[PDB]
Amino acid sequence: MTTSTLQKAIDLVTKATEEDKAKNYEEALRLYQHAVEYFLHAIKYEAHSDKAKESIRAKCVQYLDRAEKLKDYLRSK
Repeated sequence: MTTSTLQKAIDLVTKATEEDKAKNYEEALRLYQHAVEYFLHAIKYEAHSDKAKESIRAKCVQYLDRAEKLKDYLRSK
């Protein structure tokens, strides 16, 4: 019903993963990168328990590493 900061991060990563398979490495770079921005912002403003903080921190860091590989892939090609 209502779109939140954390909800947008989950959809941003889903659109990137699907795009990557559709030869949309370029789009995936912007999608994955955008998701990481919403994740970090969610932690800074909306700070939850250690469980949530660590969960989100681990998600953003994991996505950041993937988005970096997509750039080198499209850049090289």
